[PDB]
Amino acid sequence: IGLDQIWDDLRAGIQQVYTRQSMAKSRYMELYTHVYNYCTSVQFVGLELYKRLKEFLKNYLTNLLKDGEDLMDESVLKFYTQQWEDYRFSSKVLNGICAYLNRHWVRRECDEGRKGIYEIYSLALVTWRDCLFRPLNKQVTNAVLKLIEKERNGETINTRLISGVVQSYVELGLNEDDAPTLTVYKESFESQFLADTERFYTRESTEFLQQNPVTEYMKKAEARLLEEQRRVQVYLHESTQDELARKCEQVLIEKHLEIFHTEFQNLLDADKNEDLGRMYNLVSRIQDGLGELKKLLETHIHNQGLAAIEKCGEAALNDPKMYVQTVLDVHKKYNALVMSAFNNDAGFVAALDKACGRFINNNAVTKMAQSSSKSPELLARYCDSLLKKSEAELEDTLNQVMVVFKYIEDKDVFQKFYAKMLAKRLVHQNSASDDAEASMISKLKQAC
Amino acid sequence: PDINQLPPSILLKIFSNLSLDERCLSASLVCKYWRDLCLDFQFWKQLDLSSRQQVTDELLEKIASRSQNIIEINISDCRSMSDNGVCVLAFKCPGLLRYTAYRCKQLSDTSIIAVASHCPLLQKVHVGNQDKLTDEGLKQLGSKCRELKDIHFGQCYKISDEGMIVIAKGCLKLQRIYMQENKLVTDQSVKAFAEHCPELQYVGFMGCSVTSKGVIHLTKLRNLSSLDLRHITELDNETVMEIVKRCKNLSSLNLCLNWIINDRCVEVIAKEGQNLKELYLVSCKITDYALIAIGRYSMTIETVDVGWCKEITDQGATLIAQSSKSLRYLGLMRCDKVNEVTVEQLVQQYPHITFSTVLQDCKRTLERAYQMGWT
Amino acid sequence: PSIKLQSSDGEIFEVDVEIAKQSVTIKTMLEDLGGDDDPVPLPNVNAAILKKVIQWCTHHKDDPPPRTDDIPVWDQEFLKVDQGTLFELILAANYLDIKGLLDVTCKTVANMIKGKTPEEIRKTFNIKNDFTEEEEAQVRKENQWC
Amino acid sequence: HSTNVLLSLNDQRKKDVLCDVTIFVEGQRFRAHRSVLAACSSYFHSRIVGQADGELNITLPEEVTVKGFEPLIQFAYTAKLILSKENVDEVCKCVEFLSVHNIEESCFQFLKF
Repeated sequence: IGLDQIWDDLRAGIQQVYTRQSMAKSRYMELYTHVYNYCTSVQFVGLELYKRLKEFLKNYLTNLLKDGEDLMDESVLKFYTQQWEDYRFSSKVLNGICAYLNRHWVRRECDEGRKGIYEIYSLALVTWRDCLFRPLNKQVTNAVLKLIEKERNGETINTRLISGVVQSYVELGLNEDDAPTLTVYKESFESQFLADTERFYTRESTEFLQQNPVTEYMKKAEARLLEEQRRVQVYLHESTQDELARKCEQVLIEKHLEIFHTEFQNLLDADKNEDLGRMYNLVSRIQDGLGELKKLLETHIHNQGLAAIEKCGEAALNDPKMYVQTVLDVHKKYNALVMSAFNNDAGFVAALDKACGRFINNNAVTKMAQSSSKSPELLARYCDSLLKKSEAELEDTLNQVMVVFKYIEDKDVFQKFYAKMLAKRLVHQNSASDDAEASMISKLKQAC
Repeated sequence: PDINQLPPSILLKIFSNLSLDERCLSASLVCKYWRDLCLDFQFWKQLDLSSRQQVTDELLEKIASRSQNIIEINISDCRSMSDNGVCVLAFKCPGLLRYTAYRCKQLSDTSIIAVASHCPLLQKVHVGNQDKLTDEGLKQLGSKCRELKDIHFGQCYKISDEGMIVIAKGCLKLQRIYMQENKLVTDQSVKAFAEHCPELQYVGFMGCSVTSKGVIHLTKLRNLSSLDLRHITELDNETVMEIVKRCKNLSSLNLCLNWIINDRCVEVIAKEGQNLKELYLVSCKITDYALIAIGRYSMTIETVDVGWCKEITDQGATLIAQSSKSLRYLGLMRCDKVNEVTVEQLVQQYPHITFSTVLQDCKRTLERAYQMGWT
Repeated sequence: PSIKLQSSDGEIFEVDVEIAKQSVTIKTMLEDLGGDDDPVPLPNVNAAILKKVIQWCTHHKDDPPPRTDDIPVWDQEFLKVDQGTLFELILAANYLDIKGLLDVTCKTVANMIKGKTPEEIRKTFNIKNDFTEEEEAQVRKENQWC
Repeated sequence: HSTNVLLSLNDQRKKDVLCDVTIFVEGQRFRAHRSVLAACSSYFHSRIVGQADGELNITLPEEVTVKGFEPLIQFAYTAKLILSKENVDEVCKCVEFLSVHNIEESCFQFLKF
């Protein structure tokens, strides 16, 4: 067989798999036969072949770094990506040419008690951290960041280069010793990509929200948040969507949540509704602070409740219908607002019923008459004036009576007055569609 | 023609097809090359010296000195060694993974103590009828080896919840737990083995002192595969519903010797059971309708072993066979009101189903087709 | 799909791709290497053993891959040859990385070893007794526990 | 019928051949088949049907004695049990512990003293 005559034709096809030159199938078998013959002979000459292959791989990359260690951005990125697919695929013919040096000697060399003996492909990947870990580690990461920093205007970011860079960084995870592999991706690219993202978005938020109103920033923030999700899924590795998104909200809207409540009140004074929906959508992504712009609405609805009843005038004391209609419209407008804008959220509806019960009971008229029981009396007079001799409307109208009935908080006056007028109605037979009264009793039974 | 011209790997593969007796008494007496080939390290580290009563004297030190890095041992049914034949082996073998010492009553706590203190990486401890083992040796097992993936503490009437809690505190990577009829183990251990072990697949508490109050604390394990709740103190009935319904990964259900279990449980199990593959019903009060539910309202099933049930009559076994889309075992096993005439034609009509019946002794009295020589 | 191989002496055979893919070496070559089909030479296999392995993998084209005495009848009849042919088959299976052939051949050799005294093994495999009497006594005393 | 068949298993057991299950009674090992003990008592069936392998081991508790478990296995094969004025209390204890339906306690305690 021999041991040294082979290492003059071997290291002529080992140098031919590299510098890809379209090998035939009669030369692959010759190299495999050389490796097999060396491996089976009588004691496989120790570990000579492994050491020679290690030295060849270490010398091949040392001379390869001489041309490319002085390349700047967009040129070192085109030198890494091209001379990484030429090395990953080339060190796979070498992983099945030296297949006999992987089945018997490597599985038996290791697994007895030994470290530092890897398979040929894993050895080549380990040795590739003799070119990445000198420049490259930070000569192309800076180039990738500079290319990414074309979110401003620059299109055609050349997705292929960055994709190849991240694929190489992910594949280079620690295969040494032991037996995902995101141990280099995080410490070499992701740690200095987020810190660049905050730097970029702490300089655009403080520069856009100084010449444009808060509304335009609200629309730009949604677009930027959506854009920093399609930038992922193209240079992805996954494992970064649930981390970049979190550190893209704390800089856009978690620290600008000072002039948002002021703008919230300004839009609440007006009739802007899609703007409030965008505000709620942006704030809802951030916990611990959705509830601050929930008391402002609760106060605004209460003020609007006390505003229409003061604009009601002096007739509200003797006009139950108008008094009920005022609070009904006030409830309807903001109930529609809550259902449409704030996604029918339980907290916002709850804020709606904690202010409706505070301008129905102790608002004006109930102060003019020096009694908070003037509201149940007016509702009792209204339901009588509607359900009295004078059909679909006489159902939704009683439902609109029911919705304001829930906020009275004192029913003794209502029951007393309603019975007082119902007795007079029934005795004199001043009732129309007695089934309406039956439905009224059923509705009250369903309620308290 | 020379067998010695072959590569050493080829000869090692050939020798791996011979057992230990023919490898230490025949191959080692041919030539020095074969002796040196049979003394390799791959032929060791899988000792498996069980049932060697008058063999393993104070000799394991000789086997451990000349052959290190043993990754699996089997000293079951042993009767010769003292404690200081294991306590020294762990001192010389830092790579045990599959220690197994079933039914070796001559050992004590100190063996487990030494194994835990000298084997930082261990994945399997199976000790059986070894009454002498206390919680004092288990505390050091659950506090020094956080790598056990499978345990077996069957028939040791000295293990209480005190050491079980210590074991459950660590050993987060536990997959299988088996526990035979040993007292002093209550719901306090089951309530802690579901909160500190979310990778459990096999659970067995046969003959234990557990109650449905702790058994109901099992729906929190989403990776449950098999259950062995046989002959427990109390199970109630809704716990079965809320265990089978939530853990949609159960393949075996060995609820056995539980008197209060009724037919509705079997019916709802058939309705809900998607991944169920092994139902074990013995002596339960189910009356000729559980089989119908199993065969009609269940899609995945292969074995049913209704046996020693005081109410199991014909037209139930004959109906599940025609109703079930899949059935490979319908063991009867002392169901007294099943006519042997019924399953003689029922067996031949449905060859794909095999039945276990007291009259099915001819299946055993067919292994004579290999030896015969009796009559 | 068709692949042409060549024996060491100079005989050329044409086989289907799936038949040759049962050899891990040829499969790895065809996968991780990439026109004008030309004879692929096998310098370590001659004509007769190449024919034997071609037939063996021709039969075992439908076996589903998931100490044994199964050793089906076809394999036993196929292996009714002399010691030299058997060893050459073993070496060819090792060279071309065929697991099934290697397993069957090793089992056959082990069965030829099983159930014999050391002297009978020596006659069967032509091994010279290089054990001295004292060394043999020591060896048989060291394994008295078996 | 059922006879002339279990006798083959009895002959197999008596010569210590083709035995699948080993039972440990206070250390001593008794060889037995699978179907015979399964049909004998439900206690054996519960522990036998669970596993499926060539070799099985069942260890009875301490209270079962050799002088009590020496019968109830001949009774499992030949369907006959030996009754002397001695060896009665341990046999009854084993019968009630293993819960063998074939022989009850009301049919055992009658006049054996």
